[PDB]
Amino acid sequence: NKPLVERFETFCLDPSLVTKQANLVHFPPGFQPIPCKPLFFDLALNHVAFPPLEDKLE
Amino acid sequence: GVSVPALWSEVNRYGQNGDFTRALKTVNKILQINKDDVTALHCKVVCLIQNGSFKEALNVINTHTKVLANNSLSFEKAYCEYRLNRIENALKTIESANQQTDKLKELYGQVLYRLERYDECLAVYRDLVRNSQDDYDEERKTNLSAVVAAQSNWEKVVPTHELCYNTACALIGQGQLNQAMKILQKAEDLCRRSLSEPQAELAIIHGQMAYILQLQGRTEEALQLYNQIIKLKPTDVGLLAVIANNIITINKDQNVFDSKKKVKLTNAEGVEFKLSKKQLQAIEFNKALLAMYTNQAEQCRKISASLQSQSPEHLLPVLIQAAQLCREKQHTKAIELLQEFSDQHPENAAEIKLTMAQLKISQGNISKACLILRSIEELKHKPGMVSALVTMYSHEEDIDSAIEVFTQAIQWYQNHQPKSPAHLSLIREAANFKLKYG
Repeated sequence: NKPLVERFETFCLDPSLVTKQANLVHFPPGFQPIPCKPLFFDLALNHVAFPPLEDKLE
Repeated sequence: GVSVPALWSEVNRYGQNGDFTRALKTVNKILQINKDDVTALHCKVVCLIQNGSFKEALNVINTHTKVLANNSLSFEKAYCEYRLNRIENALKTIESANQQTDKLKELYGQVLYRLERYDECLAVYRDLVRNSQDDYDEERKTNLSAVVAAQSNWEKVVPTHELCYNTACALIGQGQLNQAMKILQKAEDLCRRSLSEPQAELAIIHGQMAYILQLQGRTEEALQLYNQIIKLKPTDVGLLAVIANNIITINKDQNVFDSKKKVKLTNAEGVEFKLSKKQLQAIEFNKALLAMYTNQAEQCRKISASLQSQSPEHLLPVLIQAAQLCREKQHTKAIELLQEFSDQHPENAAEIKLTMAQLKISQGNISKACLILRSIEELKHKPGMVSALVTMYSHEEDIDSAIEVFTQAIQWYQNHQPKSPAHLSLIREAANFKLKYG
């Protein structure tokens, strides 16, 4: 069932390799599933603060 | 008239209280009282940043840069253009600053992450998490862990609920799936505990469940998990695009209704900024396959060509067009398209020759296919390849060449990895083959 690209470390004389349905490669190629992106936080927003106002305070 | 020190005291009170809209309105009052004060301008741009109107803050900085001069508000405008998706300008803004500050270092790390320059980003985040102390250290650790996880997932180097999810991402990049599901169930437990001590933050954990389930082969469970993920209507857009794409990959040809309803979601607002280059590239990859499978070829070719514009990045997309040509009763054009691509890039050539050979086993010209398979150096000794080669050779009784391949593979393995299980398999089967025909 699997293409030979997933069975390289396996020696086995598969007859279908000499027939029309060689199945050397996924053709058409398989879909590409993507892992969900890691979790990242905006830690710069915590730095957005007023400057020291004590020099110009009451 | 009211006293300016009184206005400053009340502005400080509003800022400490956390109210920023009224603080901004009174900063407007003080600045219309006195227009040539740098501190008032800094306070108003900070208020605009915290109010979420980055465009107005950037406008203020740009139109008051002449009066500002002096120390310059580099960090604030860098952050404003960052949150407006202007990261390239943020680079020069951080580099051109007069001096380096911890806020600038944090923003530098974040922009370096956003541009996938993971080596420098990891180094600067290590410096941040080492030499700076505050009450956001756990988020610093999860940011560094996300950096490492993305690096391992995409560039492929070995390395609370956020930490567990990030480690699951790193393990997924490393290929380990069962332990990833275990740590993901642990993160599920911690999410449940924190939420009981709202449902949107749940869905992302589930996002890494079904993708594992699909990776492990458990398609039926993964599809139901994706359906419940979408039925929850999560607020995230990038994760919605990822889930829609994974539903495409699970669906393949069947259930075109899911495929079209999910492609309706893959191209949404803000999608291009949350996802990475590799993820958007793969989404484009999947769009062309779906288009060829059910949609008209007029849009199948367009999407594949558009990705081919971005093709020099990675993840060779030529095969979509090759398969579309093969679907249009045109195989020689496909072979030429594969061949030229193989010639242009020499490091990518090996793996792509494998696809050529299969086509020349469709109805004939087997010997040329064996020649191509033999032409893949560094991969000729591999037992699966030698078995396929020997059976194709034996189709038209090309024996002596088959023994030649056997002995050259034996020599390769013996010089490289003597006494290997696969090498010993090859030697015993070579002895058997010599025994058969003499």
